[PDB]
Amino acid sequence: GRMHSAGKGISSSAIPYSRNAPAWFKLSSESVIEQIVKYARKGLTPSQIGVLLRDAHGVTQARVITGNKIMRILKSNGLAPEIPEDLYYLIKKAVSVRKHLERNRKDKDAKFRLILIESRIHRLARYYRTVAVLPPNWKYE
Amino acid sequence: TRSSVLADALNAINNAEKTGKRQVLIRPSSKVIIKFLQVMQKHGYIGEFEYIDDHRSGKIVVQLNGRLNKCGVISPRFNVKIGDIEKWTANLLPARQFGYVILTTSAGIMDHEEARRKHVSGKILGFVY
Amino acid sequence: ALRLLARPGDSLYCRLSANVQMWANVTHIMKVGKNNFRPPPQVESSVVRLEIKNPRPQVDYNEWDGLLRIVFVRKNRTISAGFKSTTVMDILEKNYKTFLAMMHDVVKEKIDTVLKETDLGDKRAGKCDQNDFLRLLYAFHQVGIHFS
Amino acid sequence: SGLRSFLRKK
Amino acid sequence: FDLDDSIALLRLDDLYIETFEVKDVKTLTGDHLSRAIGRIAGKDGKTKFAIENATRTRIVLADSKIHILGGFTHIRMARESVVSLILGSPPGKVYGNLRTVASRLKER
Amino acid sequence: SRLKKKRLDKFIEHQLKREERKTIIGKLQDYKIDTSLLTSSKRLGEG
Amino acid sequence: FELSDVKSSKSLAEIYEDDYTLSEELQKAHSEISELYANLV
RNA sequence: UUAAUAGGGACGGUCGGGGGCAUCAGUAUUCAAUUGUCAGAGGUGAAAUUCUUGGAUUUAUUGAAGACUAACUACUGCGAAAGCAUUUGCCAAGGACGUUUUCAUUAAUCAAGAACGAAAGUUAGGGGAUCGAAGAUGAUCAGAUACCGUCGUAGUCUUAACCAUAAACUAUGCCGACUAGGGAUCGGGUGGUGUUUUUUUAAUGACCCACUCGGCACCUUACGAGAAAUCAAAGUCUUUGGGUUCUGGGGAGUAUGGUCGCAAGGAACUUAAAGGAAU
Repeated sequence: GRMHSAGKGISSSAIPYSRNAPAWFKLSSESVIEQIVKYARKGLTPSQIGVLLRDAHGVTQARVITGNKIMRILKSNGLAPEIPEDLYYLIKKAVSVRKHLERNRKDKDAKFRLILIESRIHRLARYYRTVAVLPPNWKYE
Repeated sequence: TRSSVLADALNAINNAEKTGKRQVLIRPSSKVIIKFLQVMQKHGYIGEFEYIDDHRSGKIVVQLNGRLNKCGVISPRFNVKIGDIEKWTANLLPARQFGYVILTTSAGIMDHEEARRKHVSGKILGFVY
Repeated sequence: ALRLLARPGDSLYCRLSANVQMWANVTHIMKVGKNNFRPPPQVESSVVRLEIKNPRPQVDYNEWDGLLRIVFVRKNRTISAGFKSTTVMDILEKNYKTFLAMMHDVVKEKIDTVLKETDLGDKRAGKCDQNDFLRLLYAFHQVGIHFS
Repeated sequence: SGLRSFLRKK
Repeated sequence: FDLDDSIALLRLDDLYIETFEVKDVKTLTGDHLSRAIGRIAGKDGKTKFAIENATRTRIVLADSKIHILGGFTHIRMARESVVSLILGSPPGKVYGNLRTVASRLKER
Repeated sequence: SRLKKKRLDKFIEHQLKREERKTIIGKLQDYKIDTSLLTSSKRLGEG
Repeated sequence: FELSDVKSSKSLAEIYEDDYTLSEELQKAHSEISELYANLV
């Protein structure tokens, strides 16, 4: 199923059928939200932050416990990313690859693995331009 | 990539009746698959079937009594006029009245003889015989 | 026989085809199939007519044998590159000392000069025509290098 | 057959 | 080697073992290597048994390692046949050459 | 017509190369020497 | 003149033993040929 | 509005003969110093050039140069392919697994163009141990050993650019469903268990059994297909619709008023004949 690769991996997360908060959960929704903003204020992402709340606070799902997705909580409190998370790490990923090529010009596979990356960025950047999350004039590098 | 969930359902049912299976599992489910199934059901080609909803596209389970001599989907879904219907029944059915050609009309998805009964017409979905 | 017929500038042109062409004129005649001869030879056969130029050209057989071997080591490599091989300067080096009777880096430079004015050194040995080797053969004679 | 039979035997 | 074949060493005083390796003859790898070994054995061991009877030796084809037991001239007469199969000669042709050497042995 | 002039173009060029060949060969005879002492190019392969 | 292509039941000691110690089978043919004809005649 | 056993990204421990830059080892080949001895050494089917009484070949103590990773090496692993086997470090990259973390259709096919693309080949430097087209030379005796021997150029290695060709093979477009059993292996995960392990430094393994994904594959078979070889696809209930790109409508022999390309050149006669052969 992977593009740019032949892998057929299916490993993922399995959202439970029940969409209500767990019965054992006995923490106020507001006390969750103040935890969300503090971690984001520290600089942590919606992806990592969910791991922290799920790992150490019993928050199975921010939407289930609080009723809203975490981006909306962060946006409601004024915390938003410059660019969508998926694209930002793709950009940093390409930067790390590019910085690698100047020092080592004979890394010809890394030259290929580079090509696979911005092609992913162009497809992701194109989609984000259509939905208007990303301003139209935006171009990669 | 998925093009027709209904096509997948009909192919799965056909293979299940090939290999003698008294039950068949279909995924994903949809109202079109469901309404196709009551058409076949009311004509007796298939028996009991149950909808498993998992908060997602869903699953259907269909009991089979071995009476389905074919089920097929006509892709792409051509538009059909009232005058055209018989032509289709000539092309898709080995005999005149054995097995039925399914039209989605302004009144919904049903077979063809009802379509001449209510003088309705519309797009073609498939055939069953 | 096709090698003999090969003109200068042909891929099939060969270190042999130069010798026979300047000493004689070769004309292809007729093709005989393998089935014609029994017991059958796997190699294909031909008949060719060859006439030696009369009067014989007033050139030394060994001199052009000298030029022709050094520059056609590789056809598709440059004539200069065939020159640039370390061994051939060394042979030419003992050769130059002989004429002085009649500094190896110095003669190599002198060989490099006569290469540059001629410009044949850059061109491909096979691509060059038979007349150029005559002109090339003269330039070394003027400088005082005779290949043999 | 051939190599396949030998490789089968192993 | 088989025990009865090995007893010839005790019986004789002029029997020696010749050992070499296929990559010494020619660098064969992968399926090319496997095919060469099959040629030495042949179908049902027919080819080695031909080498066995004519040149008057025993040959043990231990994977890629070959050991030949017999008299000095006889092991040498065995070796080239083994070498010839490795280098690509079909079993049928060597069978003909092999039956030629089998003759000169019986006259002499 | 076009074939004929092309043949003439080949022919005159076929003449011109000869007179160049004759002049060069005529110049060869001025610079000639023996080869007995000379080390043959046959030795290049030996190294 | 033919070669055996099967395993030699004799090991090297036995064939060397045989060497230390026109064809009999060919005369065994002649004898049985002769026996038949005397019976036929 | 779901959060596709669609997809993207994240994050955790692994995993790999995946890639590049350095680094370490390793015998072997050649050469050189020393060291003890002496007649051949080498090579072939048999021999000859060749080296050798200034000591060859062989013996040992080393040193130098350039390649290259045996045995372990397996129907095993990684990579898009071509390809990738010593140790250690650095740089980034990646499949699979786990996830009660994250976007929400971001996807399939496909022109031009671009990247990579075995070996050989090309331009200009470096290096040049071994092997080695070409060339030279020894021998030209004998058919299973019938083309070998010595010197060996270019090349084999590398740096910066060209060349873009292989039986570069499933001799076989891609994406997606369904249509048989069986147990071997590789990576990950889950449970159980008792052997190997072991103890307040830390840190975490191995084997057995059972389940579950992904991968190289494998045995027996198709209620199907094919004329067959055979095919888990080359199958999808009698004749045909899941989506989409590309392509098509035997072996020999004669001739040429149809093309495209090819060379240089400045003197017979005898008797027909025993006018002969002849151990």
